[PDB]
Amino acid sequence: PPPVPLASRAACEALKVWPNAATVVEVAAWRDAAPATASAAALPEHCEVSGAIAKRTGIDGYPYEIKFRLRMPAEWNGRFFMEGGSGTNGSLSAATGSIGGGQIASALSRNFATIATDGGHDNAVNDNPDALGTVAFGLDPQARLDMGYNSYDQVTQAGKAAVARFYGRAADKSYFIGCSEGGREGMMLSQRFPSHYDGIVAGAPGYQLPKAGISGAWTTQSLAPAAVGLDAQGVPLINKSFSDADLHLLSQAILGTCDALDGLADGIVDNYRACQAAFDPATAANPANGQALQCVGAKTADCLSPVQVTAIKRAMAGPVNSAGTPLYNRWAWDAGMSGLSGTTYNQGWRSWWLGSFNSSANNAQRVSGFSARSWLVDFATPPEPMPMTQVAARMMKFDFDIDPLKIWATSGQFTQSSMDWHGATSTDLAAFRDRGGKMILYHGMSDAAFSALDTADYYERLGAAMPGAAGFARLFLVPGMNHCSGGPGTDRFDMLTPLVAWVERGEAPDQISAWSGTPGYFGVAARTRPLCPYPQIARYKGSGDINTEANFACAAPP
Ligand SMILES: [Ca+2]
Repeated sequence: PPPVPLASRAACEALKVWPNAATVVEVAAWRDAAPATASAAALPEHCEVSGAIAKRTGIDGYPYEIKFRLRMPAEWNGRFFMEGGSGTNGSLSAATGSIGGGQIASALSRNFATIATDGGHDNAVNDNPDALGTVAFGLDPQARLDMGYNSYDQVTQAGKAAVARFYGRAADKSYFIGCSEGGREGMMLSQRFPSHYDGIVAGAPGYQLPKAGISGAWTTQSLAPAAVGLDAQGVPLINKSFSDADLHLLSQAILGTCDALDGLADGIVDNYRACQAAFDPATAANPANGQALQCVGAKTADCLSPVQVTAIKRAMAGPVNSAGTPLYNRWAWDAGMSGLSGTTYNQGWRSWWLGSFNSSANNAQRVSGFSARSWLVDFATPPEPMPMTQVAARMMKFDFDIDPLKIWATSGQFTQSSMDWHGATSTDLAAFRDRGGKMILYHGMSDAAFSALDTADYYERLGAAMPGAAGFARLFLVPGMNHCSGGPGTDRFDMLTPLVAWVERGEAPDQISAWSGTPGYFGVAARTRPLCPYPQIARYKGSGDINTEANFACAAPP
């Protein structure tokens, strides 16, 4: 170690004995304290380190490396923090330690040491026009492994080595927070690298991500009979299957059936299990006029066509093969499929399977967007690159007896299947639990990227494999919330404070305070509610402002 003062500009610049011999530091710079902005809390004086691990050339001829950026405050609380990724990764964030939940404060603003990665590929460099753009890292077997698990492992090791050198000691505790692809990363770490992090938050976790494109092919083919018009490739316009007003009508019928099943009519379906048992859009009534939601004759603004009802029922049921065997899971009916704030309709559910209505092209993530592209090049083995203009047609032609098997296959130099390197389905968390690890899962009920019911099923399997699982892992479902944020629900919350309390003081979260980022969905200026540990739900105490968390408690469903 250099004979310089610890936690100083001198110790920072001297960083330019890494666990990986192929670690290259490109930046080691002292940063003055930065003021708060409209979108970020103030950042303390810190050392910023950025670089890359394992620079190489892939079998596709493209360059690959695992980029990292690390920030270590001069005034340090002894804690290490890694933020998770999003989408197909490929970008390197500011690495101030995002905590999600719509929060403005970063972990660095709370004096954590913070680190981020791009996952082993770079969207500016690994952009191959013959392999569907920024998903093209899937052409290289090692880049897939880096994306699945190896990049986060290498970056955790490098960050902890820099921390030990810069501060003269290891972190007292290590924390990981991620949502979406970052939630998958958190679950992966608990299963594959249980000693890396003491506390993990995994929001809307894509722990079976290679199956998402199977669902996407299914919802695309399910909605196609309800489409009106064709795109430039002659493929039905899935975005035209439901107008925004049509989706709002569906959400209002769900509320009519399900809102009060928790005891309180408030625009929120807290009793999601009772809703799934009760709601059927083919039999549900339109609560406003008592007429059936499904049109008895021609289409009006107050009913849904039988073709629409058949289509959305089939999409929500989930994909099956020719024998009727489920290939993913089903989806929960919930009011956050729509939502109206002023004159603005909620787009956060429909953008995934349908796309924007006001378009002459398909733009749903699951039809022609990045999710369909990622399945073809990243999760199917061998990869299936093709023109971008053929993706929607490929989803339309998807064969549920043949194509779903490709996420379990190996081929040539692809020696692991995508479920092998990307899936995180293990319930063997004994090592994580026994060393004191704590995990908070959360998931929005109206998430159209990954099914909240599928996360619930993992949590049930976890409890069955390990009695007393609530002592170290708890799941917080969020009614009305879309993917990681948004929707008619209480989608904003501070996950880091209860995580630290659980890890360091043994205080399990019996509830987590949340508030709505768009309270106009309920016609109010603010709404706060408790998030409740599965299988509990929020229960109104019977009197007082229904928009105040103090008038609610967590309880078993009625
Ligand atoms: Ca309710």
